[PDB]
Amino acid sequence: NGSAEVIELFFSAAKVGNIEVLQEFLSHGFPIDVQDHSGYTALMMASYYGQKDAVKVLLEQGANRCLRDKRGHTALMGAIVKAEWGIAKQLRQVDCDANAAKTGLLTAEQFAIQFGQQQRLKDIQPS
Repeated sequence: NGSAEVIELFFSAAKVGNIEVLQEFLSHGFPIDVQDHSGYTALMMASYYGQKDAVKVLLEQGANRCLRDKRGHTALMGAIVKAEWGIAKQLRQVDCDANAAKTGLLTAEQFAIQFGQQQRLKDIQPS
């Protein structure tokens, strides 16, 4: 259990692309999938702000890209809604809605429909 305040230290470094602080936090065992008050994860933050290189390292260090904030949103969805389609392509290589039918959980195609970006998400969907 980490307090509300280092979470934002962690999340600030991701928001700014401070990749060196990210790995520093992790290398001393800071939980990479930690979620603040709003259910946000560091990876969500980095995708929102378009910081590619913090997405690459965050995933390489094992960030679970299928966690959901308290509105049911994923890092993939944040990329969609900020038009960050390079990060979107990376995050969509792992399908967070494979078991949707069972879970009933909000899917990234449905979210894309709500915003008109459905064709693009399709285009970056894996083969």
